[PDB]
Amino acid sequence: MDLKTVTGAAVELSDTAFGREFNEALVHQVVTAYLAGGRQGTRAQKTRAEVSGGGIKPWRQKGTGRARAGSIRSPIWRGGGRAFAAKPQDWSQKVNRKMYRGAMQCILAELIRQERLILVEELTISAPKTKELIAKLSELNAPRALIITKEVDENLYLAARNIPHVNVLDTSEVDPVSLIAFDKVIMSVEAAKQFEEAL
Amino acid sequence: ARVKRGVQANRRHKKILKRAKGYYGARSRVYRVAVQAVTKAGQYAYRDRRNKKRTFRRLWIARINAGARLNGLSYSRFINGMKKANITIDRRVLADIAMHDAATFGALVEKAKAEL
Amino acid sequence: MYAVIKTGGKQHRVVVDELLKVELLKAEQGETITFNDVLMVVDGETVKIGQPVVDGASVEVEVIEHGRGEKIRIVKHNRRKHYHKEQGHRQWYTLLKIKAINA
Amino acid sequence: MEVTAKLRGAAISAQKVRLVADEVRGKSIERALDILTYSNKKGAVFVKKCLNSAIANAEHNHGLDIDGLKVATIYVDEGITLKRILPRAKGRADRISKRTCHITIKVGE
Amino acid sequence: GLRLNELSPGVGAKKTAQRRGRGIGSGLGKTGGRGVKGQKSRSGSSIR
RNA sequence: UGAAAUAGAACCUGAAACCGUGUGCGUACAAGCAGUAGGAGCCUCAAUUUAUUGGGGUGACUGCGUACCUUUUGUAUAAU
Repeated sequence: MDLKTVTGAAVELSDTAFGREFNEALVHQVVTAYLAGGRQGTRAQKTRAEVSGGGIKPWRQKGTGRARAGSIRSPIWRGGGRAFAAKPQDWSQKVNRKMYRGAMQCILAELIRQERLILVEELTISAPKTKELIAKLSELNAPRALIITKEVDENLYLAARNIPHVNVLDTSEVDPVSLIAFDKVIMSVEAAKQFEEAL
Repeated sequence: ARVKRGVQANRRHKKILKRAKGYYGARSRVYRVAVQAVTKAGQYAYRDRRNKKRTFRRLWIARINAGARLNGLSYSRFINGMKKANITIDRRVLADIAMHDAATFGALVEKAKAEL
Repeated sequence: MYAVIKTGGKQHRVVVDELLKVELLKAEQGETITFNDVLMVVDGETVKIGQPVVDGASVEVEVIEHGRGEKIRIVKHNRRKHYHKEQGHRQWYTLLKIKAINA
Repeated sequence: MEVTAKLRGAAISAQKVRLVADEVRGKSIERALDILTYSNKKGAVFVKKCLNSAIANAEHNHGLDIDGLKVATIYVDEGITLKRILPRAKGRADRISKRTCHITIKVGE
Repeated sequence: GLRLNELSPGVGAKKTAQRRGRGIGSGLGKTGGRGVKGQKSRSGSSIR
């Protein structure tokens, strides 16, 4: 509802997007589906057909006193194919549109509840300097945080591009994992309004 | 995510062989023979855990039978005498009295002998 | 100078300051338990046999500690029947110290 | 102390040298050498060679009186095996193991 | 959410899959619930 | 020489099968899935005022006891 930015100005955010509830089962599924979408799933193994050679019967079925065999590339043999060899596969799941929206509402609401959201009027850097933003985070009491602004600056990107546990994102490229991984979130008032409308 | 089972198999097989120490020949050396020796030992132990209670009562009764017959009657008449005198002493304690304190067992037989 | 007492479904021949372990009892460490239903008291030569209890005579013991016994492995196997079950067991016990045998 | 000599790689089976080793084990420096020099076994030339090297090691490296020495420990181990093929009748082949042995001798007061 | 550690599926949501032929204690050892020798116990069996 | 040389070139680590050497105990009048439940003796460590317990090794003697898997109505099976 009514939050206070760093300077002290009064900003009011909708409860439907910033004070909803914590649905852990809902948040877990959306977060874990995002992590499964990070996989590229590129691998394979050879089956019986795929391994080199092994087309002829190694010996006759009866008489030799050995276990019957049909190929030297059997999955029982050393160097043989893999029974159930792996192939490339897709790991991306479907999260329902309302499920993704609801999870982001739950995460942002929970971020406020544990005093991890920081509202600022604006966060701009005069020069593309890492030291300038490192100093601005210190006075903001967030040495490692996730900065969310509208129209991420072309020199604010360079300032944060070297700081270890610090990332600057557009509001339209914020993911559920980023809101949870980082210790704090510095959202501008303008960017908080975007989440108010988009959630 | 290939899983190599060598480490877990080694300590799994070692656990069975450690339990087979003192066995003769292959029963304490090779896992294939030791695993079914350890299982068979556990089966004997489970059955011998019932038979122990069964075997010590035979020992107590025989010791009591010797003690009662030394001075007076037999075991069959001794147990009847103790039952009629409302004496609850177990056969374990009786066999210990008979084998370790003959004066008390002599006095104990008399109480059973006067009751029949 | 010995008595026969009942504890935990079993019977025990006890003497003074003897460490005797019995089945688990609901008593604290150092608590004193008195057994006033002794089955037989033999003080040197005099024999007092209870029918089924010796009147007046009693034994006071103190609960030294409570603990588990040695671990028993319980193995069940049915040959040619695809059946095998194992479990462990540790029996609970109390350590008693016989203080005195009141006549 | 104990002065050790090793004869890793003796081209002979260990079973054939364990018989020779069992008669010099514990004997004095002198009795053991007479046993080895009048043995008919091939393993005795290998044991005597390793025993003599152990004596020189005690006399040279350790500065020890060889007159009071004794064969304190001796054991024959199995070495690396050379694997050969032996043709048999009807076109069958077996594996031949050409076993080698390691001879370790320790002399001491 | 709090953290990537304390994110739990909300008990009842997930169930462990069944693996056939992994020993006596698992309840599916040596046959996978297939029974004994028969057409429906074979590798390519179907109900048709 | 090297930190390391049972890191010495068959060289990192060095498991098991398998084969030796040493020590302790048992074993040459006794019949069998070789264990198990008892159990004397001996040997060895730690306490303890000094053989009294506790831990470890061995196992004389007694009772009971015909491997496992598979397949079967049914297997110690001389069925796989």
